[PDB]
Amino acid sequence: GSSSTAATSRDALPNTEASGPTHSKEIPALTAVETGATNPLVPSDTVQTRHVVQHRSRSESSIESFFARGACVTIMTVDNPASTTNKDKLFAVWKITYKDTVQLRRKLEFFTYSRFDMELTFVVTANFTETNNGHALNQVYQIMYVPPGAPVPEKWDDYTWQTSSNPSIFYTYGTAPARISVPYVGISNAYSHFYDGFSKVPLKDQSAALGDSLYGAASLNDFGILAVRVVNDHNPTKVTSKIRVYLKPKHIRVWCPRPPRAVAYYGPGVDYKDGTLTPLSTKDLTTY
Amino acid sequence: GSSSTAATSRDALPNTEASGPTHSKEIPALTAVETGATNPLVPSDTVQTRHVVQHRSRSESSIESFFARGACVTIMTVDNPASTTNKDKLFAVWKITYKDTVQLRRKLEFFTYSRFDMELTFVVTANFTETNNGHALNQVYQIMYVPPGAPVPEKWDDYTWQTSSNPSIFYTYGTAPARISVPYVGISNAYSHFYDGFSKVPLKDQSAALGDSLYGAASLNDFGILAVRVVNDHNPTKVTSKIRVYLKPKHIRVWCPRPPRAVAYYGPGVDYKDGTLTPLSTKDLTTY
Amino acid sequence: ACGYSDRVLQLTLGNSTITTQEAANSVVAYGRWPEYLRDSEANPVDQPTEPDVAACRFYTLDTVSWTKESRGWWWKLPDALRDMGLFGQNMYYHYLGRSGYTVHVQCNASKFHQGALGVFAVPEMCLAGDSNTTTMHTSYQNANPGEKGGTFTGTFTPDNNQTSPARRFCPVDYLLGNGTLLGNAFVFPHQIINLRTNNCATLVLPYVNSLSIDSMVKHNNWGIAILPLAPLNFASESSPEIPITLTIAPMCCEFNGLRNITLPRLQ
Amino acid sequence: ACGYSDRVLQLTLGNSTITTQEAANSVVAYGRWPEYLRDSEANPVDQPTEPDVAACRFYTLDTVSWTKESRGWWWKLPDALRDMGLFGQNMYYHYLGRSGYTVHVQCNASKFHQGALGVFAVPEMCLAGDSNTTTMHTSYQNANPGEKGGTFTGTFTPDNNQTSPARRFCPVDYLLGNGTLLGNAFVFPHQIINLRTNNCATLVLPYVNSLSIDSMVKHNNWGIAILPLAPLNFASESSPEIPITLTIAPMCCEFNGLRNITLPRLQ
Amino acid sequence: GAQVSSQKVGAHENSNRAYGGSTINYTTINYYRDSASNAASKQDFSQDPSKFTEPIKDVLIKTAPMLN
Amino acid sequence: GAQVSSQKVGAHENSNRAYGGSTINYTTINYYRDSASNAASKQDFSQDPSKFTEPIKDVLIKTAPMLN
Ligand SMILES: CCCCCCCCCCCCCCCC(=O)O
Ligand SMILES: CCCCCCCCCCCCCCCC(=O)O
Ligand SMILES: *C(=O)CCCCCCCCCCCCC
Ligand SMILES: *C(=O)CCCCCCCCCCCCC
Repeated sequence: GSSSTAATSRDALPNTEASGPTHSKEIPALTAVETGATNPLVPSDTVQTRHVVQHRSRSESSIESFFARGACVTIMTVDNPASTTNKDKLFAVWKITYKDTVQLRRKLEFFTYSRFDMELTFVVTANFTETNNGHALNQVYQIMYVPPGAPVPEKWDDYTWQTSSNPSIFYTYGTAPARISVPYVGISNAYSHFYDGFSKVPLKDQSAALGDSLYGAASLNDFGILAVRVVNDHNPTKVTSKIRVYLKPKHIRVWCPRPPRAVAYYGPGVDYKDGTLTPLSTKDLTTY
Repeated sequence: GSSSTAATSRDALPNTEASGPTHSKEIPALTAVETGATNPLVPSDTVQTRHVVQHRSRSESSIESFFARGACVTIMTVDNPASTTNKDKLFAVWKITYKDTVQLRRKLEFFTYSRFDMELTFVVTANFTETNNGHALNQVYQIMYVPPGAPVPEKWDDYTWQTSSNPSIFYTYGTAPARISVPYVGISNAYSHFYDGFSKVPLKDQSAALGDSLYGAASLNDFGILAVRVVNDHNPTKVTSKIRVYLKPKHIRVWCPRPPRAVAYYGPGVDYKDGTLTPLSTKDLTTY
Repeated sequence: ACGYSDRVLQLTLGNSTITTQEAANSVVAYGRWPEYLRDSEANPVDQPTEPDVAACRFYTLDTVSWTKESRGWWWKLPDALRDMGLFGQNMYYHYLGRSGYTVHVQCNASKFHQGALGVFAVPEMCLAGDSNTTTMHTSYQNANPGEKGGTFTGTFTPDNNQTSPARRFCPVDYLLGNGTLLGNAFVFPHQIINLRTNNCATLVLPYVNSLSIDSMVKHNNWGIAILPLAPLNFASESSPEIPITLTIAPMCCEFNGLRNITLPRLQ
Repeated sequence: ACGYSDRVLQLTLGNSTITTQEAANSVVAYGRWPEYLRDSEANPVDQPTEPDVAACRFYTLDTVSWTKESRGWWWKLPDALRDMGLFGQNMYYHYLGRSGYTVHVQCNASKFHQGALGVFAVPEMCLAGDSNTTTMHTSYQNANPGEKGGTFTGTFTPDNNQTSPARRFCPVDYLLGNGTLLGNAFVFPHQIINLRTNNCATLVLPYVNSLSIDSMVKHNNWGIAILPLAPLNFASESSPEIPITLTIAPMCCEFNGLRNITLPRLQ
Repeated sequence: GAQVSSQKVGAHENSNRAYGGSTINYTTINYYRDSASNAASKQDFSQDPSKFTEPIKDVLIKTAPMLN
Repeated sequence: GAQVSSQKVGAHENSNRAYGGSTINYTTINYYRDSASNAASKQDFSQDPSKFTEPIKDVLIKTAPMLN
């Protein structure tokens, strides 16, 4: 019928207690960072304080709230040309990842591992390209998820678009952006944001080529592809379209904090590029 | 399950009581405004009255009801031109404020301080500009809130529009006007409609330029900007669009009443301009 | 009362004991002591091998030398122990393995020396490569140095031989060899060996991974990074040197999927 | 048990904290902690000003330098703090004032240095003048040096300029600058900074006077005298130097008889 | 979790077995966790104007002389 | 099968017979069998940072010497 609702994210932080002068063998201020610990001080340990009823909370910096936003992870281009074109009708294929853009990637990479349900939202825009007056009727798009192993479409109209088992979204141009949710689908107990290893052990008794693989890569993160097409048949006036994909990680847990990316990303691994390694600017030691 | 519901805004005002002739040392009519008080009289203090059961109420002049309206606070212009243009595609940037227009500003300025949740509603209109017959497909707009400190877009298509953390609205042309709510977000306990001070103390030991700042300005009111773009790629026929922003202050409290603005506004402060200082018209003292 | 102290410790595992008289307490990474795989989290169903004292004991790696020019050193686990006694044999005979570790870094000097080493244990310590024409190209052989470890550098030097690329890491010290600032490495479990204070670092590491158990031969779970936060100095000598020695004990290691031994291509 | 120690102290007053790791306990002069003026001993009837944290906090005076030729230093209280923040302002705006103090003298060196400073707090530290033709002639300006303090000398040198007399103190070190033998200064509240043992002296001083409250601008209640009981030495150097720093916090200060500010002739 | 409140009825239809009379209520259910998302309830309070109309230290008795 | 929860109210309207005061609740009903379809509740927990700020084996007492 109706369900009605231990430190929570929106609880007020601790009050400041009043504290007075001190003269003793207690030494909060002195410490030793060699131990690997941070000194847990509060202001009353080193100055006189008044009483303050604290009302601020950390509600907006919970993991869930830090990540509660859709971020663009790709832009997919498709078109619907005249049937008289020498060029094939363009359908798009995108290998699913959060590493083609940088903002969400940097936020997730504050952590080594994560678990979340994924919400995907799709914004679709279209335009004419030839300075012509010809027209086009409202387009329908098919967004098909092709998981690893399923046949990837080779033509905008081949049999794979039947989608008997792959999930597909048929989106109608001009309606609210499409949206679906996906569960935590990892083949591990958490997604790995970093994998310090290889997918193959090179064996002595085998050629180097046969035992080779990329550093830091594994099917831990192969999630397959999105394949997108304009379903409408060819039209005399060409229309080009873009599908922007937004990812929001919801119901999220994360583990093992990391220093954030400080120089520009350079591919899907942690590699860096010459000429981008100077994030800090000039400032003199005794200048405010 | 179901909740069901001390002078309230919709209560009837006080009844008039019947009162008769009087001859005594009680002197309600005589008073002294030097004290700073207003004489609290009602008609039965100075004339004979009948009994009247009063039904009128002040329900529509509660603070909430006086402000319960969306008011236009800005008009933002954007466009989507041909790719062959010498001119850049126009995206808009607006520093959030209620001071670019005058009507809501004057109402809020009956008070010195306020607290409210803000409802923003967005009305979007578009038109062709070149006397051409070319067409355009339905536009999608991105309205991105860029809070102070976040990277402001420099091009309609640069990386900032990824919005991984800024809130953005993707609005589809021709649908119901977009709308969001924002909490009371002030860095103070109330918004200041007037700040009699500076953001910098000029120090003797420092150049005048280094200690200078504008009178009456402070980040009390820096709320960042709205950045708006047409998401669709360039189209051969240029379309221009306008986004009208409406602000309704809801759940509002206000403090310290002020005389309302009586001469034309002149910038974001209280300054006035020569030639606008004569609000009153001519009327002879003994003419009705 | 009896004189017990933070600074004076004894560690005993299997047939091996470590003593120290200038410790700065010791760290248990993320507050989690090593443990065997619980039944509720188990995954391979075959009865695991658990070598216990045969492999859970202190192994000392080759000693390195700290000088004024040292930029830093790195090792990966289990890789640095791959050739260590019965731990190494159990690792290569089984498809799967998991293990925690006690890491004890040793570096003594004198009351007239100075310098400070940051000792960091990093889960999934992915390092940057040497190439600006191909990414994720460091080879298995160069990514896995075994007990000799590798080093950090103060300068990124791209490999320009596209005919026969070196395929190795080029780990820049102030970028923690991975594109993030070294000043923030302290969010990883760590200690500092600051010579005026202490002569060792002790880190107890739980098995950490997004799986209960995995291929030790394919994947390193932890990296150990040692960098000079403050350079070595001594009296007024221009070229002081002091040794740094690593001794590491596997803890709660268990293995599954026994078969013939893995014979990896390591050169 | 926890390692608390005589030698390691933290003092916090107002927004200021002092730490020390080589203390030799600390002294509370005559066993009396500072206190506000009790009603049963009160005398001006106006409501007093009590600045509390605005003035009861550590103020550091200009540092001096100890060498093999140093004969000693002296300061007077409240005079040495007359220009210190809100303590100084409250002192000059009021006819009357009283205050106690925590005095912390700082002087570190090395295990190869030696030397010992006697740090004495003297109630009514009247000092001898430079004249053999007039007594009690030291001027207000020369009697009150403010934070720079003054110095002791090993030799009495009479001022012979009777035309324009210098009118200053000539405080001889072994006579404690006042005609009594320095070896007996230990009956005053004191500590010794003996460099092999400790690097600081801490003296907590109650307000002492023959009145409950008095003119701070006319009268100093306490003198601080620092003299080398054993001279500075180091390795086999002929001219070693080490700094001495004074930091003093007023305690329980209260003031009466508020008016316009006193603007004294100090030069 | 519905809030039921009453309306102040102005024009009443010819009805007292459905509209005008037997107290007409309305229902509100909040759909969002953030209270900033809520509509305004308009159930507001009034107060005495005295802090502006009579801010004098000694109480004003209107039948008496203001200055005495 | 409604879930009713309370809102943490920030700006309060002038009202305590409808808005600001008498605990404002909100309602959630899940429409889908898959929990991945659910909205986020944001009713989240905090924890002590000690596994990162104090990962030392012997307890830190801040008033005491860290090294003893
Ligand atoms: C019709 C739309 C179907 C959408 C299909 C979504 C498929 C699963 C995607 C998994 C996203 C993984 C994000 C984390 C990746 C990582 O491990 O680094
Ligand atoms: C996607 C839309 C986001 C909308 C972001 C709203 C940002 C906060 C605006 C605060 C408005 C303040 C009005 C009172 C200003 C004042 O203090 O004078
Ligand atoms: C109180 O809320 C329980 C009574 C529920 C009545 C029906 C609710 C109508 C639909 C609300 C859907 C949830 C809104 C996010
Ligand atoms: C609990 O769920 C029982 C109370 C039902 C309240 C009204 C439900 C509102 C409509 C939900 C429709 C079903 C959604 C798939």
